[PDB]
Amino acid sequence: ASPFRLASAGEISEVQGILRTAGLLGPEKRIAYLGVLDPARGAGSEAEDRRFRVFIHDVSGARPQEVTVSVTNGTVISAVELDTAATGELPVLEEEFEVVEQLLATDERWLKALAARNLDVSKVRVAPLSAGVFEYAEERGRRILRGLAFVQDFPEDSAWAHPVDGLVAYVDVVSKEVTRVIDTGVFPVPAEHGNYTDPELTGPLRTTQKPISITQPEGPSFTVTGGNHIEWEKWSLDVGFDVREGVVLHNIAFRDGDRLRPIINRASIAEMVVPYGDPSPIRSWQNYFDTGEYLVGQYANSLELGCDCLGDITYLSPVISDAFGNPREIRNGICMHEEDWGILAKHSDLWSGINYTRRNRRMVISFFTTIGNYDYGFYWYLYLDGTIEFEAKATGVVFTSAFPEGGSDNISQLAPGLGAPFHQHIFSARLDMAIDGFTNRVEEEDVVRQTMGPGNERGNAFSRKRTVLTRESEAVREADARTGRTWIISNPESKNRLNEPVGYKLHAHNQPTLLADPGSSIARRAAFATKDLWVTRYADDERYPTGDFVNQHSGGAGLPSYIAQDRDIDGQDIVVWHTFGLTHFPRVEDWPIMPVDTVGFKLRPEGFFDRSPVLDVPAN
Amino acid sequence: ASPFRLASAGEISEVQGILRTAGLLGPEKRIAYLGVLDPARGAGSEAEDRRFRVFIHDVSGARPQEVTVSVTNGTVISAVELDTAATGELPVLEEEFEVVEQLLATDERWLKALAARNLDVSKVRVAPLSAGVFEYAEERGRRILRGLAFVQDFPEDSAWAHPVDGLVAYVDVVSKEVTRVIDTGVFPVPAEHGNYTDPELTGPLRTTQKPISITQPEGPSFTVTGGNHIEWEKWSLDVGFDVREGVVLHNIAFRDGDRLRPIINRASIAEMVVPYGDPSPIRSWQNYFDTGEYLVGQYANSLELGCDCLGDITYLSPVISDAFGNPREIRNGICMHEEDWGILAKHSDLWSGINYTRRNRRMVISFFTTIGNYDYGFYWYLYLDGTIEFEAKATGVVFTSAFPEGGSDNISQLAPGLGAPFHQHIFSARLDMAIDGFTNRVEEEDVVRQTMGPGNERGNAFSRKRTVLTRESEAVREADARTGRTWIISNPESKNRLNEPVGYKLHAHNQPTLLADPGSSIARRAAFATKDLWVTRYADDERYPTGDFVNQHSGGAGLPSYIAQDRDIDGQDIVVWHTFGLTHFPRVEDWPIMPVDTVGFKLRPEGFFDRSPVLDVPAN
Ligand SMILES: [Cu+2]
Ligand SMILES: [Cu+2]
Repeated sequence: ASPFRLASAGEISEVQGILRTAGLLGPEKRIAYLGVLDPARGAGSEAEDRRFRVFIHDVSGARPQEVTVSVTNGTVISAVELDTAATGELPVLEEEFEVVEQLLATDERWLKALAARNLDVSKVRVAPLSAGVFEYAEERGRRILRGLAFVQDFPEDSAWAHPVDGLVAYVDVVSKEVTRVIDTGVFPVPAEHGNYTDPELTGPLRTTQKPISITQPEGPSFTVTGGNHIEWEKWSLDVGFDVREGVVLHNIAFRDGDRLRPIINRASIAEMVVPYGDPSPIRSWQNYFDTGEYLVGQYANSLELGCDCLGDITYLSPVISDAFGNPREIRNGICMHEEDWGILAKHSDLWSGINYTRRNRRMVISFFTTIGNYDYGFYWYLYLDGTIEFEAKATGVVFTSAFPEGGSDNISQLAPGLGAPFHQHIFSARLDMAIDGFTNRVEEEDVVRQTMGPGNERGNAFSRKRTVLTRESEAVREADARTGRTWIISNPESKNRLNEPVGYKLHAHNQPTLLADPGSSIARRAAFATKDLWVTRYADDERYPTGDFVNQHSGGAGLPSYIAQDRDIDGQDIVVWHTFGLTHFPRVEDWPIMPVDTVGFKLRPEGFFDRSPVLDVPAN
Repeated sequence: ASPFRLASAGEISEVQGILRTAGLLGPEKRIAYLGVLDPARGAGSEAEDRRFRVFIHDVSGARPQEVTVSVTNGTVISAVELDTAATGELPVLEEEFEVVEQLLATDERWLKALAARNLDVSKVRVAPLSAGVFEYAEERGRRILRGLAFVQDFPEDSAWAHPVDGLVAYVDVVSKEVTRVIDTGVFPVPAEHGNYTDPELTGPLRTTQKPISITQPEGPSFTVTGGNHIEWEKWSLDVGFDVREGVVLHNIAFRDGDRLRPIINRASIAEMVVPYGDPSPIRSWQNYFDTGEYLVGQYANSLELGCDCLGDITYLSPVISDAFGNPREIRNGICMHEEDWGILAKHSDLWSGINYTRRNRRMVISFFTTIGNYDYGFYWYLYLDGTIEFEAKATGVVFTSAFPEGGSDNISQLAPGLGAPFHQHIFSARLDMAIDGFTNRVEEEDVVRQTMGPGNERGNAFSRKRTVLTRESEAVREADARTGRTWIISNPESKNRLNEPVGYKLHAHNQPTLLADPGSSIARRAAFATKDLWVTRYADDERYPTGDFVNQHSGGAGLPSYIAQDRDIDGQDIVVWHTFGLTHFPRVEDWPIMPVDTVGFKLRPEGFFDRSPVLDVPAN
């Protein structure tokens, strides 16, 4: 039916069959990435043509391939061999993570390092992390993972409490070789346990928390049709899911009167990077591109009712491919529900004697993923008043290290001898805009202070200025909280009743962007993270701010490459890329398990409607 | 019992009796302000002495007085005559707002202005606004109000939709004379009505919203004793109420194990100013000091259950004095309840096999007030993890004007010919700190970027720096969102188990501060609003950032004067004053009644605890 429906188990199995038939999926092949492609711009095919893009890895060392197939037609549209040393390695395979600890367990260098620390190899867990790109020439064209050790005292023990500092190893997960073992010296391994379910640490559980019952007697106010099409309080959209990006929102539109007005064609978190700021050689290479290197959707959690999602929840169970092309369901991976959101509008008028109060509510679409020690929640909200918001929730267990005897300028102490390297969690939201259609433009709006004098004799006046970003070369912007800087996306060809172009205003949190030196590997690989806002001309192959292949890939692809085309963005099909994130200096309160910290952004209508769009909300 | 208990109707009746018998409350006297005084530093003296502070106005022109009485002993502790021309006029009386429209009704100049516009004087409402201090020497020492006109077509009509621009009058509310009527020219009066309950405008009401039921089968998890003492999930505090500041939180403390640890001695919104940025002479003088000039607590609304506050609500009905000393109860003026706040902490560990999820909740204490056209909600939040937060919700009807032909750089258009002058809503949160006691200090923390080179070969390192504010002369700080600037309040004499001073970190939203020219009257009268954070040494008489008598004060009062003392704040009894607000360029969406917009701040524990304080929270 709808070309925006979720991929089905059948479609995935069919893709597997098409690839096998084409001789592209033999025993040595593995699917590193598989996802359905969005319909092309404009009414092309007389009907729908469901296409899937796949990244195929070869465990024998042969070059991988990027393939696009039409599941509808049963054909391979294109198949290209990839030169990874140039364009990037494919995302890490879940099966390659296990390899690291296994290989190191029998490596003489690794064993000697553990022995020097009096550690039992059988109790040493190894965190298999992405390698990035540095000065190791032998790594070019190879699939490498770097391992950091943590001691697990017993089966249910939290290894993160026992980091083994001064040690790191590099492993080629295809040839199954340990390329390097670096030991910079022994550090005491923190002894205190971080078992947050241990009664001795938690103490008696409080019994003071009375129940909060949230229910909907007549069911939810939103409807779900076609499996993933949502209709709620005038909003209309399709909830998609991609193994790389996770939840993706399509065709966000608002029913204004008798017309369905588009606002955002596609909204997603196109990349997420977690750069560490500890200069120690043991972790100075540490940078997680959770989305681009690991694929966050793949690790989405099954959400439990009453615990993860409270109230009347409607679940979606997206299907993804496993390493062999077989479909795998992520049961209850997406939660959908509406929640009360306090007061919407209120006024008690003396002159008219009318007292008016209305309540607000929001539609929530979310999922939670786990990448090693961290767990991130991705939340999208739609409000009655037309506001759209995204919120990321960061929790889990902080990545640890030893805490240096003489303190540290890049690590904080969580417990005796236990340290937490400073780092950031930076996201990139890709917003393929469609304010009342595809003809859009972006204006940077700053508050303008005025000088006391002629025409402003009392010095109370203040104004605002808007600068249209006309070409991609002028569209790489930075925040300016001091001047209340925001960015407005409007449609110069669609005006409200007051003859002004309709628009939506993006309000950022103005948190610090990437802190790394501009000459670092990470500043180049995560270039998008160095600026708050980027605007590009829409293009089918410009999907991620870091390009298609992020794993062990240097600069050269992504946003910097796209912007160079210097295309016209003044009243055209454009895409907004907003960078936002948290800078983390772990506190003692973040140990042994950290309470949620959040960050996000929102867009509010700006002259999009002819008056408040919530005057028809009942008193209830 | 508790010296922090809410005032009783009887205590107010006692003050009235005391003043009366003392001959301080004659027929010409009016109580402009009345509130109970907080206990002085140190209460080692058994049995407190309930004292009340009172501002007495005289309608015959006689000198006003500031009186302090003891309801415990039934005596007048002090009574001092005020020289308003020097120290400022008393707050505006509710009965004075009425005289403006009434007086103008029979003034020839006013009638001539209305006749030229063909407006029925009986239909013209006049907004009685504070006057401030400008170039009118004859106003020094006199109580003046400036009036702006709005047409009300019928009893239930919203006059705000029909502003009468080009006209303004000044009135002496004591001598009851119209000192001036300024008519700069006729402007069309906007014709469209803004009646949000008129089916003609709202259209058919939605029938799509299903109910959301929030209940607590076993009641709330918090306990209320002594009338206003709250105990909830380890938190302890007293909820007070003042006619000027509104809800005030006292003795906020956290039960950590066996110790009841203080965090903040007193928290309140000590001032809220709404400066307008329209250079027109009709409004260039407009600046509302809602707290200081009008007294926000006085206009607190009676909150309806299931309407203003949903769920299991526990109300407090504070009592205030009327203009004659009579007790007046504000039925259900304060809402108190706890609400679910999503995920608190979550981690699914591969190695231990332990999947952990805990939910969060917050304690809410709030009230809503109405000042003419606007309505503001003040919300204080206490979270399980120790976070303290404040949030202001701004709604109501936008103050209007005509929208000039040709447009405007200082007014936005809401409807045909209807304008909305630009303005700001700036709050000042006075936080009398008590981090583990009164010996505190403040440090400004900035993120520090590092250059690639020796000791940072990969250029990935980044750090932080903290600067102690030692004297008041260096305690006037500005925000720096780009460098992630925050402020930490710590106790240098109380250290956590890691030998680090315990503390709390204030996170600001970094919204723009006062925009007016530095030499403007408003910049001098609301100097607190020009900088984000101020730190002062505690003093009994330093209550408001704008001084005790804000109305028609020439400027420089409050914070600027306090800071000038240049006292030692490095490890002393200090007070933090945080400025935060919204800069409003009204959108079409804000008309005819505006959807809530918010702003606030929060403080999070920073090494205050020895580990996460929510490990004892049950799974449920
Ligand atoms: Cu973190
Ligand atoms: Cu406003």
